[PDB]
Amino acid sequence: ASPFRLASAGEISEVQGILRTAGLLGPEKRIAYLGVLDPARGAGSEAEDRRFRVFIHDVSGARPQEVTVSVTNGTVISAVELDTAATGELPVLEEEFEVVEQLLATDERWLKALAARNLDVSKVRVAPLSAGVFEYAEERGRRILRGLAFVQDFPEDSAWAHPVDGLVAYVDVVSKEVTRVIDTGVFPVPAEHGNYTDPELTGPLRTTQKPISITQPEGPSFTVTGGNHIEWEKWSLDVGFDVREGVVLHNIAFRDGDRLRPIINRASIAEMVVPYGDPSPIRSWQNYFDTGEYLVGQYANSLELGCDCLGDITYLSPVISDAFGNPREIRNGICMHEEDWGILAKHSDLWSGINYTRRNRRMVISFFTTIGNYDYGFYWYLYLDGTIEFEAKATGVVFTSAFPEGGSDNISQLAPGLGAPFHQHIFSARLDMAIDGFTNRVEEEDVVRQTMGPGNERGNAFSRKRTVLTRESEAVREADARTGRTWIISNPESKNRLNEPVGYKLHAHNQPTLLADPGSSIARRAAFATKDLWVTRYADDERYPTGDFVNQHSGGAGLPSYIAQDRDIDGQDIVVWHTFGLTHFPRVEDWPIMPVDTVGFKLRPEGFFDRSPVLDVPAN
Amino acid sequence: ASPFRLASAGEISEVQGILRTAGLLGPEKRIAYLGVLDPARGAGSEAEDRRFRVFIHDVSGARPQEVTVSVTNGTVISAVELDTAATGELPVLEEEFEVVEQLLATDERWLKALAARNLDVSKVRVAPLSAGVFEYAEERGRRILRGLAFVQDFPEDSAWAHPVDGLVAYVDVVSKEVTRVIDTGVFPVPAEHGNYTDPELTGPLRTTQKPISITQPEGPSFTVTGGNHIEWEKWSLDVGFDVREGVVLHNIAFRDGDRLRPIINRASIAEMVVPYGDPSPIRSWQNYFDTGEYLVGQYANSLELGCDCLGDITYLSPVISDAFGNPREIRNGICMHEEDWGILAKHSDLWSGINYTRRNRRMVISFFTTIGNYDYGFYWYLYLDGTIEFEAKATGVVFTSAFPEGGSDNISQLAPGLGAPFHQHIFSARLDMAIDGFTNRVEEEDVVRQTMGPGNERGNAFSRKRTVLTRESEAVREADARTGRTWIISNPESKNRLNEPVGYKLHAHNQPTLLADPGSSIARRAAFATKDLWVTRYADDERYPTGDFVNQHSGGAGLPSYIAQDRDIDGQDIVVWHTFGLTHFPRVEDWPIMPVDTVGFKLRPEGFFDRSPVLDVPAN
Ligand SMILES: [Cu+2]
Ligand SMILES: [Cu+2]
Ligand code: NA
Ligand code: NA
Repeated sequence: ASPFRLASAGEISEVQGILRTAGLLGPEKRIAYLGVLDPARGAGSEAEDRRFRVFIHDVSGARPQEVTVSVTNGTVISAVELDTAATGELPVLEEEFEVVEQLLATDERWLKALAARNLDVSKVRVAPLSAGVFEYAEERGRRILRGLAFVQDFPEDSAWAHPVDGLVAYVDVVSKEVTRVIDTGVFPVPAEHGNYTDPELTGPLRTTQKPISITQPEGPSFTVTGGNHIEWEKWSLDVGFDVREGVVLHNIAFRDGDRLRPIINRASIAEMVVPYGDPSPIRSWQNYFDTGEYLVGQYANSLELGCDCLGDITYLSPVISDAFGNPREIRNGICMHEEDWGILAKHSDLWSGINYTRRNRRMVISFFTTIGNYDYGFYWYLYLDGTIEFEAKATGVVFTSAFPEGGSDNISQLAPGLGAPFHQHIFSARLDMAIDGFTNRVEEEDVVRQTMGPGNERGNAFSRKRTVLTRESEAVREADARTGRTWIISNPESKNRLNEPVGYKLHAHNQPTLLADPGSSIARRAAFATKDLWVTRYADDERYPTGDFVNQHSGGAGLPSYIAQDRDIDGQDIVVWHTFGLTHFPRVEDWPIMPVDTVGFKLRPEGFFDRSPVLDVPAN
Repeated sequence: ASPFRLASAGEISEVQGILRTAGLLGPEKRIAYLGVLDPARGAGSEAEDRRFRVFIHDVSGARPQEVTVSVTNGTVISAVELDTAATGELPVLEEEFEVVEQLLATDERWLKALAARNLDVSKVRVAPLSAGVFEYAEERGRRILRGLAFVQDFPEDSAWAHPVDGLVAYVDVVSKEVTRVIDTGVFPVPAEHGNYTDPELTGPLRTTQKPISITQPEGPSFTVTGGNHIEWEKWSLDVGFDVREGVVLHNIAFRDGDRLRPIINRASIAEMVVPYGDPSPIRSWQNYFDTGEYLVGQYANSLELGCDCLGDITYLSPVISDAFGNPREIRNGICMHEEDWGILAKHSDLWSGINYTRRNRRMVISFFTTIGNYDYGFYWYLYLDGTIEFEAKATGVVFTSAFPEGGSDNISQLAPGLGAPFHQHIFSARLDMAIDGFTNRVEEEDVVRQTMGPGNERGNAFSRKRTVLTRESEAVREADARTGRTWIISNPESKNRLNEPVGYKLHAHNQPTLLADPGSSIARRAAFATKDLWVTRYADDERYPTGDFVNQHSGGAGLPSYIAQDRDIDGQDIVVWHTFGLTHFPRVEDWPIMPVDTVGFKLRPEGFFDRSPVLDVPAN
């Protein structure tokens, strides 16, 4: 009965039927995106209306459409034709990936390039990559993918070990034309293999690891009701899944006594961008918007018990649409479990004689996705003490190139002749805040150093300052690790027992933001990534920091256009957008398969509670 | 047979006997510090010589002595009388703690202050705190403790909830004289209790937590030999314990094929300072050097199975000396165990069809200490992939004060009338490096942004720069989170298969350093804490960043005096000193007992290995 329940196979089949009868899903149509819409603000009228948003592509060249459908009422609510030269192309379709390699295999220019390198075309894999917006006027309004080539010596070979540098092609995947083939010169194809399951490379496997058994004899401490509503250790929330964003957390609240207190209305990773820092023309266009261009949810892995998720695991299997509107289940796509997390609080008091120790635990909600050579884990954590944390885990195989004779300022050497271009992995977390309700404000908190003198005669004092962000035009903020800068989201109308506004403090990792020149195409398309924190006034249609249609979109849709409205954010319904990322200079240890590296952020209560919220945790 | 074995009870009893026969341990003597000396450099002569360093205090006022003893040969090697006005006082003795409260209970000025506040002297606990060096000329060369008062309403009451503000006393603990009693005015004593085991405060305990059982059916994967030598998943090390520093890690090495490769010769937390930022004269002198003044190892907790350390735990019980030279065992003072640590590496490859997942684990070595109201956990982690990490866990009860009418810029309100002064907790890690041997160097690595233009036509390139620190005078470095600054420790004479120097990269958390005015007493005494990174040339006697005798020492002994020698550090035997800390603005949630907060650092391999070192990990 909950409006936040996961989409069912029956709902998706009904959407397909509604579209087909409306004449909107003929044989030339493909669904590029399908997802449920969240309820509107103030939906307390109980009038449930399950609506779905659909992007419909046309493989014959006709204009795509954006369609909203009510499964409740069985009707098309709206259907708008899109001018993609203006508002952006639709996300990349899975079926367009294979088109690139197939089209190149019959192109005379491509074959000539492969012949010069003595490469069998049957052995050449082509990575189909998003195109961006650069200098090529003929690409305006067309669906372009760019392709980079890798050699697979045999069917089980890791092609990433054998990049074919000096060669790139551009493909129109609708007209099925190879627009350009660029060959800047022959590089030797690196010859060493990168097969991390080959005994020749691994050596004999270790026999020294003894098992660790994690069990829950009485089952887990959380409950799952209505398919996706979670209650755990005073936390209450709904776990959503969207094919673009992946796992989305709704209605995060904490049961404090007999009050259910809201904290975050919606939490998601609303964009992620991977920009490459190699100036070679073979790769200087390379930027992945994994969320906005590829849709990370549709490539979620099925997670294996004992291997991907260890312990007493409760799975969700979200349902998505395929390109034809058929429901497709991602079996075991979401892992949920609780984990011991060490000491929570401890004190041995000499005067009282009381020795006290309590243990911490966290609830984990996670999924994993694979996009080409990259694999990303998305982890949300809830802790006993009210802390909320997000962690991204990056692994997979690094994207490779030739390593040039004479070295490079922009590429690392991984093996003889084998390089890995510098790049970043940057995320945007969209946090639709609801600290004790919707009237919230953000303050920036800096440490304040004080000079020795009157009132500070020994020169030991220090303090802090808080600045309220009152309008969107002043709510674009940068990190300052040296001054311990954090941001507090508070409710000025809800006070704790000391008559202070209740709040939560955002702790960032203070990693570098986007490094590209501010005048670059990627800086314009990923403007969100140039600053650590943005605050907007909530609006229904301001969902993504990059806009609705990211693929081949020139710039002018997302956060910079939202904040130009300069809306009041002082005690209002607000959304915090936090940018955070990894800057990756690949090391030898990242090859041939990369150990996990992590980045994230956390929110901790700041006078939200009247005292420690974990005094009622038992002694274990 | 190992020279790095833990001190035995028999060794300590022999030291006691050697001292007594030498006439150095009469009834007026107390041992303030006793510890084993590490072997000298180049001890490959196998000529073992177990030597102990002892600080001997005299309760009659005679000069203390520093004594070195050989238990091997049964002789006093040297014994020097100390001029404490020059070189500093000895660490605080446990038996001097109780002296403060007892002496104040009979002082007419103290009693008058308590009478004005209607406090029963039998209910007043006095926190005995280190004195520092300030304006009081009569303190030069005397052992002073300062006392702050708290009311205990009944024997099991938490006195921290009832600070007696406006009152401080100074005590000479040798002459047994109260030198000064300062009363700046009556503050109400906060009345609410802070008893976190009282059902009135906790409410009914939760019944919702289901057990998590962590077991190892075949036992742990590590082995312990020679009492303290650890082998685990290619790591090899020796776990030492010193009464001042606590757990010390020796001879950290990694078995790469058939080579045992050194990484760190000695790792320890060599100082920690807790400076308070309240300018009130009642507390503006307050700075704890927990390591150097109090000796954190002697207050190590006995750690309880299932509560402090969960899983298949292997304990060490280090032996220390009491004040009279008797051996004292700290039962179950060190926990060692391995922990699952999630996904290590994962890739699902479309082209090869191979799906690959491996799990990570870490080895944990930890101890907990309690100093008054504060409890600190020290955790060392070794990971499969070669990462080394340290984490400090801070909990216990926050130090309190009155909350002034009209508020404070330097104190947080925790409960009606109850305050908590701002403060920091800053650590110094001393890392005697040995990356593939002792010829090491440090480079500072910054991200480099590049401007759009020729050779970077699309404005996407970025790079990095490395600066070698060649002499001590240029090796005092600051963090720069915005430029992604890290430090690489490399061996210029040991190269990987790509002919690059092998190395390890230090990743700091980039938290604020010491906030006090540079002209303050604490900035002079804790100069190490004003900068993030120092590199020195190794020397036997340069053990602590604050010098050997920190208590009441004016300044002029530690890192600033070492680096003035301006020694060559480019490809030499070097020591890295990393400062890192928490800046604590107490929150309501920290009361009445504080949930753990953490800070730390880590080192990751940087071309140390020829490829990923975890390819031989099995599928689980
Ligand atoms: Cu990367
Ligand atoms: Cu603190
Ligand atoms: Na909001
Ligand atoms: Na060294």
